[PDB]
Amino acid sequence: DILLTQSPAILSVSPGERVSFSCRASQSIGTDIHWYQQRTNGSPRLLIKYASESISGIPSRFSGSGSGTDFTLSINSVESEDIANYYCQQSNRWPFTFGSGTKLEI
Amino acid sequence: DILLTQSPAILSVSPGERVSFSCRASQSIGTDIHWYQQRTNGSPRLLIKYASESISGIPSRFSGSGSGTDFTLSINSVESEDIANYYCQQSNRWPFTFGSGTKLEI
Amino acid sequence: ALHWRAAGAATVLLVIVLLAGSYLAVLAERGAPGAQLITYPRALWWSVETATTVGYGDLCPVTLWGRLVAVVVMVAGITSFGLVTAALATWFVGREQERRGH
Amino acid sequence: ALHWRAAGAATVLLVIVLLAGSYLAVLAERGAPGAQLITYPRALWWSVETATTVGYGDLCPVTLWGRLVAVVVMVAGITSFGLVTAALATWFVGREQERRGH
Amino acid sequence: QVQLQQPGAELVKPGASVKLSCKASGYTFTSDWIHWVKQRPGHGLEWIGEIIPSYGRANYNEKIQKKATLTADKSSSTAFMQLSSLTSEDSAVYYCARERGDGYFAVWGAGTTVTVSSAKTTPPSVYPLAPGSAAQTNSMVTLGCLVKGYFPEPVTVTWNSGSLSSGVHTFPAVLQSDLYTLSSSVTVPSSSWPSETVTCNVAHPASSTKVDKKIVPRD
Ligand SMILES: *SCC1=CC(C)(C)N(O)C1(C)C
Ligand SMILES: *SCC1=CC(C)(C)N(O)C1(C)C
Ligand SMILES: [K+]
Ligand SMILES: [K+]
Ligand SMILES: [K+]
Ligand SMILES: [K+]
Ligand SMILES: [K+]
Repeated sequence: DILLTQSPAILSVSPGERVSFSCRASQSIGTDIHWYQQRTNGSPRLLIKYASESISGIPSRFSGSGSGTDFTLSINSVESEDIANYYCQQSNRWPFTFGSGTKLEI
Repeated sequence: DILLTQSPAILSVSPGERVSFSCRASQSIGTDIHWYQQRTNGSPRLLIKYASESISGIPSRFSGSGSGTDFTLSINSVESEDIANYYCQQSNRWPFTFGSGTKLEI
Repeated sequence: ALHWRAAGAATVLLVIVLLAGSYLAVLAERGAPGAQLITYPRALWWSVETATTVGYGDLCPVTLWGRLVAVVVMVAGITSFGLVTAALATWFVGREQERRGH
Repeated sequence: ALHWRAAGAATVLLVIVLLAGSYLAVLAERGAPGAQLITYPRALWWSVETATTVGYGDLCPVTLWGRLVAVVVMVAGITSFGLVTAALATWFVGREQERRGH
Repeated sequence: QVQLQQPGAELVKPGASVKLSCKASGYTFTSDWIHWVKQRPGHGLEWIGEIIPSYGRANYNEKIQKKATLTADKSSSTAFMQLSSLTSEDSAVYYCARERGDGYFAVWGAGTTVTVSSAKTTPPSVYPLAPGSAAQTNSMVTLGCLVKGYFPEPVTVTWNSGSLSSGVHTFPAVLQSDLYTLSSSVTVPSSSWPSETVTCNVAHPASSTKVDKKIVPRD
């Protein structure tokens, strides 16, 4: 069963700077990776699907890229509203699995 | 020829606790892994077949999971009758091969 | 003309089988560790892959029921396309007779 | 009618070939290091895979006799399905004549 | 409109079993799957299983002990998760999500906080927090309200029924003898208080008790 590694587990960046979240799969899964955002007390919210596809209602600020085993979630110009936990999820093989998560820090 | 790695070779757990046995294959073999139990002086006895399928006449306590190269045999709530040697066996490619084994210890 | 109705009937039926095959494949494969035939869009591409007998190997069932579904797809596809070939023969044979008088 | 008996005869024969092919494949492949066609359930799925000519690539023989068995399966499958196509032509051609009087 | 609706909390005694629900609205296709995800405090997301309503089949996570049983009611568009013989390990927030058969969780529910304790449900007592008569002020004023003596979690503290979002802090509860305690704080311009009212609304699902309490200056 596919293991999604998210490291570093915490990321500290300064206001307006560009940040990148890493997600590596234990085997090649194409572009079947999805990203979720979860603020303190809230439920997860889809950010990017299929590694790089935009979702409506999400700041154009958020983007994603990658394929195979290495995936990236980038936030161009961070800002306080982005402080949260970020998870990747794969749907290449059953069962779907989640990454351990990466905390963003300003 | 497929090599099945079983580590740790010995596992010490306390009464009623959950234990997990690891079996890794040197290449992807789907779910073609089978588990055998062997008590002191007895002959091996099939526990789980195809990585996660139940066998009749075996405590519902025993379960298994995994696919590809990483496999697990779990015993929910161990108990003295489970003290033995555990082996994994693959049938993905010829010849069938066995793991070196893991001893359970209460 | 029968051979033409049959051809058409065979095409609507194949599309049904494909759609139902995409649905049934996912239902059968989900639950099986390591399975890849688990989202509808690709499953549908897989059924087309199978029915036309092209079989790339990027996707294929691994459960008993998945495979069983795969066999109905292959067979519907082979049969369907084989029926078009047969209807084209009846058209040619019919026209070749006209060109000879009969 | 011959074309219908033949079709049917061809279907019972193909099922025989598949079953015998699953058996013979395992007998041929076991003993060959790295071989994958070594348990009956999947071998049977492989024969269906081959006869319908879909050939996914998840399984295939690697021994001389395995391959030889694979060729009889392919050929029985191609021939069998080709015979159904041919019987559907005789049905269409026959019906298209009736519709023209003859 | 809220696509997935889930109860706020469930209290369960070790050994007993609870049945969580997830009511769906919005577009519903035969290709829909309802998922259940478990999250323990401070930890990550753990997939539990899926159910295909239009057919009724369910698959479960093979690595974790199977304490769930999924079912669905086609007519009322409701998915159910049956958890049995729960222990302290099973206390966590359970989310349900909807996937359109294309692999990603389009929408998630607010989640149901489950608590496996032998204790008893207890609604919270809400007390005001107005500055002291000797506390000077700038352009801003800080008020808040105390929620204590409740169990199990959680509690949702709002200010003026949501109309007042900015300036709010709701500190994480603290446990002390089968009873939690926490405080929320709000900050408005001093000139606006108390001319303009400011009230804290406290909801505590486990007891189905929501209460208000206006914040006025001391006599
Ligand atoms: S046929 C598609 C396929 C089967 C399996 C052997 C499980 N694979 O690894 C791929 C995805 C190639
Ligand atoms: S055709 C099936 C097959 C042959 C071989 C080259 C030995 N393989 O690695 C796979 C299993 C793909
Ligand atoms: K072909
Ligand atoms: K082919
Ligand atoms: K092929
Ligand atoms: K191929
Ligand atoms: K052909």
